[PDB]
Amino acid sequence: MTVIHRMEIPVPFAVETVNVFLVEGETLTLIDTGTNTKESRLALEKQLAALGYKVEDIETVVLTHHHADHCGLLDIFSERTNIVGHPWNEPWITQNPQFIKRYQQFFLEASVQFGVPEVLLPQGALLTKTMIYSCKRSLTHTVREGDRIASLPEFTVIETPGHASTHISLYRERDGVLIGGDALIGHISSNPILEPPYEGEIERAQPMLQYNETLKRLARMNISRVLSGHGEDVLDVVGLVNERLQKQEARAFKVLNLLKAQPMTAFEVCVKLFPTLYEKQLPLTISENVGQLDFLAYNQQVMIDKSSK
Ligand SMILES: [Mg+2]
Ligand SMILES: [Mg+2]
Ligand SMILES: [Mg+2]
Ligand SMILES: [Mg+2]
Ligand SMILES: [Mg+2]
Ligand SMILES: [Mg+2]
Ligand SMILES: [Mg+2]
Ligand SMILES: [Mg+2]
Ligand SMILES: [Mg+2]
Ligand SMILES: [Mg+2]
Ligand SMILES: [Mg+2]
Ligand SMILES: [Mg+2]
Ligand SMILES: [Mg+2]
Ligand SMILES: [Mg+2]
Ligand SMILES: [Mg+2]
Ligand SMILES: [Mg+2]
Ligand SMILES: [Mg+2]
Ligand SMILES: [Mg+2]
Ligand SMILES: [Mg+2]
Ligand SMILES: [Mg+2]
Ligand SMILES: [Mg+2]
Ligand SMILES: [Mg+2]
Ligand SMILES: [Mg+2]
Ligand SMILES: [Mg+2]
Ligand SMILES: [Mg+2]
Ligand SMILES: [Mg+2]
Ligand SMILES: [Mg+2]
Ligand SMILES: [Mg+2]
Ligand SMILES: [Mg+2]
Ligand SMILES: [Mg+2]
Ligand SMILES: [Mg+2]
Ligand SMILES: [Mg+2]
Ligand SMILES: [Mg+2]
Ligand SMILES: [Mg+2]
Ligand SMILES: [Mg+2]
Ligand SMILES: [Mg+2]
Ligand SMILES: [Mg+2]
Ligand SMILES: [Mg+2]
Ligand SMILES: [Mg+2]
Ligand SMILES: [Mg+2]
Ligand SMILES: [Mg+2]
Ligand SMILES: [Mg+2]
Ligand SMILES: [Mg+2]
Ligand SMILES: [Mg+2]
Ligand SMILES: [Mg+2]
Ligand SMILES: [Mg+2]
Ligand SMILES: [Mg+2]
Ligand SMILES: [Mg+2]
Ligand SMILES: [Mg+2]
Ligand SMILES: [Mg+2]
Ligand SMILES: [Mg+2]
Ligand SMILES: [Mg+2]
Ligand SMILES: [Mg+2]
Ligand SMILES: [Mg+2]
Ligand SMILES: [Mg+2]
Ligand SMILES: [Mg+2]
Ligand SMILES: [Mg+2]
Ligand SMILES: [Mg+2]
Ligand SMILES: [Zn+2]
Ligand SMILES: [Zn+2]
Repeated sequence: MTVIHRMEIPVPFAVETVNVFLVEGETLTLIDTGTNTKESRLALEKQLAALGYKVEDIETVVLTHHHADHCGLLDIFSERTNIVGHPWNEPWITQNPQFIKRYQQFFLEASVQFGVPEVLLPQGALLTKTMIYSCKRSLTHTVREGDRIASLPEFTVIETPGHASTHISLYRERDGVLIGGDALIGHISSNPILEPPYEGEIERAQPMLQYNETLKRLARMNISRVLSGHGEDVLDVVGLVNERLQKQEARAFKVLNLLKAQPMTAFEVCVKLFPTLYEKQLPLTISENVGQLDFLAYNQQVMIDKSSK
């Protein structure tokens, strides 16, 4: 029945490549796409051609999540193509004007709240500004926990939030294969990527706790092999999860101990945690602080505008 192929698509991010998966079944399904770049598109087209296919032959595209490396080429697919993912992808992937306005307001406010020096901010650009690597295309179909995608009958949709709010993985009960997305990556942690609140969202799960719960769920599943969004397959999910949970705990303690010595802004903690990477890249830190603020381990001296932890 199905033949699954991994295609490695170049992306202009530190991870260098994204894994996309072509499933040759009764119809042709692609899982994830690559960024909205000429380079990504050319690579996808070339690798499809070597398999004897053109973009127009793909009848279903499934998104594991809304990050640009996974959805960015959505516009290229034929008008007949089913586009399937978590429902919350929709505002991101359509670049809904109201969503974009909210996104821009959130990040401006966040920059101030976290005390990011203006010189480091995307500002103009960065060899790259923002949102520019994403698509402008709607879903045709939404999926949630336990759902089946018509073109992938042996798989079940599992909600795997944490890395992103829109994150899903595809589980094949027959042989325990998971098309994981970015929920569990072998070589690097895939910790929560900060997002704006959705319109109407009063609250979301504590993101780090959600990520950890997703990890624990995966560890309890009977998974033989994770086909990951980046890097090599994961064959020992239990082992990897245990390691990641241990590392997360250590980092949380490191943050807690940093703050005991000197109360700090998020940016200041970031510079302590990532003394080399903070100029080249910008993550996390807030995830750890927010995790500790939940769990009532750390207080925020709100007042100034630049929050003090
Ligand atoms: Mg059959
Ligand atoms: Mg192949
Ligand atoms: Mg291949
Ligand atoms: Mg390959
Ligand atoms: Mg390849
Ligand atoms: Mg054929
Ligand atoms: Mg055929
Ligand atoms: Mg045939
Ligand atoms: Mg090839
Ligand atoms: Mg190939
Ligand atoms: Mg090639
Ligand atoms: Mg083509
Ligand atoms: Mg082609
Ligand atoms: Mg074509
Ligand atoms: Mg395009
Ligand atoms: Mg469909
Ligand atoms: Mg999705
Ligand atoms: Mg919507
Ligand atoms: Mg929308
Ligand atoms: Mg978009
Ligand atoms: Mg708005
Ligand atoms: Mg702060
Ligand atoms: Mg600061
Ligand atoms: Mg921006
Ligand atoms: Mg982008
Ligand atoms: Mg465009
Ligand atoms: Mg348009
Ligand atoms: Mg559309
Ligand atoms: Mg639907
Ligand atoms: Mg269903
Ligand atoms: Mg399915
Ligand atoms: Mg379907
Ligand atoms: Mg179908
Ligand atoms: Mg995210
Ligand atoms: Mg989430
Ligand atoms: Mg299944
Ligand atoms: Mg099963
Ligand atoms: Mg996860
Ligand atoms: Mg990971
Ligand atoms: Mg991996
Ligand atoms: Mg991890
Ligand atoms: Mg982040
Ligand atoms: Mg975001
Ligand atoms: Mg995001
Ligand atoms: Mg929304
Ligand atoms: Mg929280
Ligand atoms: Mg759990
Ligand atoms: Mg498992
Ligand atoms: Mg389960
Ligand atoms: Mg790897
Ligand atoms: Mg491998
Ligand atoms: Mg492994
Ligand atoms: Mg301690
Ligand atoms: Mg500092
Ligand atoms: Mg560093
Ligand atoms: Mg975060
Ligand atoms: Mg609480
Ligand atoms: Mg607040
Ligand atoms: Zn991602
Ligand atoms: Zn990714």
